[PDB]
Amino acid sequence: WLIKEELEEMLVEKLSDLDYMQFIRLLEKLLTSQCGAAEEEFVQRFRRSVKQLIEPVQYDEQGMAFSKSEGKRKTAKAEAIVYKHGSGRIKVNGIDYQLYFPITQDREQLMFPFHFVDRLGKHDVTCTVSGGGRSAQAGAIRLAMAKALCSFVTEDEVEWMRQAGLLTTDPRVRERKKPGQEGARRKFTWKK
Amino acid sequence: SRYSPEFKDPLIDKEYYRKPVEELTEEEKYVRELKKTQLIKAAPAGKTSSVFEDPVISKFTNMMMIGGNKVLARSLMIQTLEAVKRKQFEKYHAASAEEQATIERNPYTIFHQALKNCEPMIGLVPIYQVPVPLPDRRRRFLAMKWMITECRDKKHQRTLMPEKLSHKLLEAFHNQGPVIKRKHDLHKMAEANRALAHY
Amino acid sequence: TEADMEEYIWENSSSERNILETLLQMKAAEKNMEINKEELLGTKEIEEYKKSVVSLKNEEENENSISQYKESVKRLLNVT
Amino acid sequence: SLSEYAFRMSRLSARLFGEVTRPTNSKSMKVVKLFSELPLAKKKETYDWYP
Amino acid sequence: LGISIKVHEPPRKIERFTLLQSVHIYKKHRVQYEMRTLYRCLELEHLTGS
Amino acid sequence: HYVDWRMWRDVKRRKMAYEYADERLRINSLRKNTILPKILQDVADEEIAALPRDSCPVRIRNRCVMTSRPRGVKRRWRLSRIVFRHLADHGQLSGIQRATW
Amino acid sequence: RTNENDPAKHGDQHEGQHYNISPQDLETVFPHGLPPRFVMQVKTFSEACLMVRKPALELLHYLKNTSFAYPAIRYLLYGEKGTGKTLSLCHVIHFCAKQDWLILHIPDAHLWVKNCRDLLQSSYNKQRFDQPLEASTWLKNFKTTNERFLNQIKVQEKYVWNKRESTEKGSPLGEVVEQGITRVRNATDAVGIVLKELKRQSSLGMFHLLVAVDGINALWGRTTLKREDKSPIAPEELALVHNLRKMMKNDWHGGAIVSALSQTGSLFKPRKAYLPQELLGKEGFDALDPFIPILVSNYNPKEFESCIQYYLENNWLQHEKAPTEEGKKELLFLSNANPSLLERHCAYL
Ligand SMILES: Nc1ncnc2c1ncn2[C@@H]1O[C@H](COP(=O)(O)OP(=O)(O)OP(=O)(O)O)[C@@H](O)[C@H]1O
Ligand SMILES: Nc1nc2c(ncn2[C@@H]2O[C@H](COP(=O)(O)OP(=O)(O)O)[C@@H](O)[C@H]2O)c(=O)[nH]1
Repeated sequence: WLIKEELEEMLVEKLSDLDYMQFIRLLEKLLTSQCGAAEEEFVQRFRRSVKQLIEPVQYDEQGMAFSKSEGKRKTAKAEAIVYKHGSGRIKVNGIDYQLYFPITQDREQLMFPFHFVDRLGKHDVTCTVSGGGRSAQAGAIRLAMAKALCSFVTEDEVEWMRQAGLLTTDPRVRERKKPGQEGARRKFTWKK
Repeated sequence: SRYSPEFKDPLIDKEYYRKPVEELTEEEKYVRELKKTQLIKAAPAGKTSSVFEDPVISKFTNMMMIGGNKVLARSLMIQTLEAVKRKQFEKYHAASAEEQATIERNPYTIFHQALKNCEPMIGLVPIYQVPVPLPDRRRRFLAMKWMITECRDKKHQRTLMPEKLSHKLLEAFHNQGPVIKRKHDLHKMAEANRALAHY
Repeated sequence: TEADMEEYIWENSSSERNILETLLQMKAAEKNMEINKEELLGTKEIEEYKKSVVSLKNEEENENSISQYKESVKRLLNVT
Repeated sequence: SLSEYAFRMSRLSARLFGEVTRPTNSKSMKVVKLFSELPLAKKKETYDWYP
Repeated sequence: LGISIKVHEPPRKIERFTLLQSVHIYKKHRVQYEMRTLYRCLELEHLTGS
Repeated sequence: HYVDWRMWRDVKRRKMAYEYADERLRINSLRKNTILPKILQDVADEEIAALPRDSCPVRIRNRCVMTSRPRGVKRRWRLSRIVFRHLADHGQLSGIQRATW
Repeated sequence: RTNENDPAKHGDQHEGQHYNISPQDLETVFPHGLPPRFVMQVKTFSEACLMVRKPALELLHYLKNTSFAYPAIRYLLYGEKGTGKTLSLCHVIHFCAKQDWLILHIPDAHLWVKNCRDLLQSSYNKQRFDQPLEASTWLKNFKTTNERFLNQIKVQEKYVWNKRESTEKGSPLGEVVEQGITRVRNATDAVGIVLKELKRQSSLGMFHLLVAVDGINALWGRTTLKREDKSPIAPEELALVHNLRKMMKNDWHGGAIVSALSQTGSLFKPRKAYLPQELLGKEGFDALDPFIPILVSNYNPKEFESCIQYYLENNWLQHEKAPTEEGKKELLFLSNANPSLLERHCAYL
């Protein structure tokens, strides 16, 4: 159902909350009364509507079939290229992933997308990442790899990855420090 | 929070998405259909789909973390697990077959069993320090915090955290050690204050 | 001086002296004193070794260059 | 200190570019930095601060 | 005029500073001011002096 | 007709420092080196000390050019924080705006 | 498993199989030099099964096909961090020791050029320095490793320790070694003497010397040691380093020199640097030139599967999901078939 503001805009008038509730209850009674199309269109006048796009497969000079995508996390931006056929090799900035990511947590984060759809060792990945720290770069590469791999898994697997959070871009970024307080939220020591 | 309330926490579990459609109940089918129209939060950097991912050990590592030094906490945890496994292997190889059958060598099982043994059934809160029951989350948190605090005690000198934590975990696995004593003292205090518990 | 020379010169360098001494000792051990300084330095194997060493020192180092240097050294040292 | 070839070459470069061609500590390079810049009192922001 | 020209937008700059809001003493309370310098680069190529 | 006697003193100091800037620069350059003889450096020291006190550039104080406020003056606009806030809030200053991010 | 102790059996067909070091061989041949992680693995498993890899096989083939008359050929194992260079060198060392060679093993050249607070001025040469503790430890280890030839070898010159103490010409090398071990203050000098003696004996054909130095790049790198005047010390200013540099020269025959690069523990070297030139430096590469480099890389699928199966047969992978194929793929991905990363990861499962 449209909100009270939408109803007021439609009727170019001002209505109270109780009037809106009365009208909504009347509309619900109309819907539950096995109303025909002549009334279903009337209902749809007051109805308001509430999937991830996938990049297409491309081809390179070498003849391999691949997809390319990108992602970001905090202040790090990464671009990933995933080939349809590979051997699990991932090279970040021209460096092998186990050398560019000595931390095991980052390597686990990189493994997470392919492991979720059960495709470890079935692809080859080349990533270019810039900015942020080790974990931000790992997260950006993870998001880019998942977005690119969406071009090779089935739609059901795409929906499963979306439900697993592999495709949502993490909006959590550093909050700015404000004047009069130590940090983003840390106030100064309240004297007495 | 930068996430709107419309967002839902992710469900990182492969078995959930590998469940066949026929086995799904009507409520489960409705939930799965609804999830297709709900915004999902990004997967946290902590938890993955790894078969070796232990939420209990991850929480313990997070609790051990000091000043966001996750790498150091993870290193300490893996060193503790390695030390526990090495001590168990030494005991197994140094013991007879009859004892070898009983000796446990899985570090994860030992860690979980020690935490379960250190769980205080009932605690105390002011209302008079009235003994009161504790929710399971509070029980697990108290066990983990007691283990960490006991390992961080200054009574141990020059000994590294992994060795101390492995020793305390092995002690707790056999229902001995300072942490089990602390739990028993808490239960004894609850028994003593049973009289005042009627508040 | 060596530091002042950004471009690595193969002549009068440690490489030439070491390889010449190594070959001389090799043939002295073989008891067949059939070699000569210019005779050794003029062969194609020495040329390939010099090319690989120059590529390593002056141009760049990578797996292919190291493999080429290894092959040249194996050919020179008569051990493969 | 340094190879004589490199030292003479650096001196030649300094002579070509007009830099100090003789050894000099920082305490005496203060003279060069003083005469290279305008005096603080001579800058338009200083002597014409107020309208 | 028949001149080869491309256009791009260099990233903007935002210079921010902070001043005391009150006059005598309210150090905890400040006003933050900013100046935004937006850039537009026109790259003209192969054109004569006149 | 300056704002106060302090601004008048600062104006006098600035004018005198500008007048004696070159002599001070030359004498100080004679002083600030390890090449010339120490006796010449000492006579240069007494020469630079003989110059009037108000000619030293360190005595120049960056006061607000409209209220003579000694502190809280932004160097770019040469204005005190209160006057700068007034002009910016009224919008009379180009570009400057309230910062929200 | 291929629980085999014979060093003359394993070959190219045994690539990926296992090679067992007996406890007696572990105690005698390897009092030092074995990586500490593998030392712990041996102490836990009660076994010393080294996987037979291609670089080790190639080095063994080269040493089998070499001739002692030729001047000492220099072999240099190199590769990425934690690829198994040290254990390949140890495998070669054990094979040569079973071949009744005399093993001159340096456990780590990085130790001699860092973290030494007992540095003294050398009495024999006032321009050099002595490390009594490192020299004494290495002398003890060398006596343990090469005891059988220690008494047989005769010294060739008379050497003096003090105004009252000296070692006569023709005495057993065991006399010098025990003098260095017991009289710690002279140990460094003894080390050099031993090296010197070995070299000439190698030229004399008395035996077949095998010089094994791990972290060879530390010889021509930089030292963190400081003088009494808080001044940096060049590597050649250390008597042990200078003697090892002399030993590295190929101006002697009667064996071969085997070295292994190791960025781990190196000083003033970037973490990702592993190539021979970058680790050695210009001076180091010039000194070692010519040499045969041998690349040690990560496990192949067969080697990784063999290592996983070896861990499973020892029940090291105590995690329930480890034997499953999914766990194997997870371990392979998180380790990238790197032996050190794989072992460290499996150490807590
Ligand atoms: N052939 C092998 N068989 C079994 N384990 C091996 C083998 N090679 C290497 N490893 C493993 O590698 C680890 C030690 O690596 P090692 O010291 O040999 O390599 P490295 O690259 O030379 O090391 P570093 O750079 O630290 O000097 C141990 O955990 C050991 O189990
Ligand atoms: N104390 C002692 N040490 C010796 C003696 N002879 C040799 N050495 C040791 O062996 C090394 C001798 O190397 P040497 O052949 O002289 O090389 P050089 O110094 O470059 O000429 C020195 O580092 C000494 O420590 C000796 O008679 N007494």
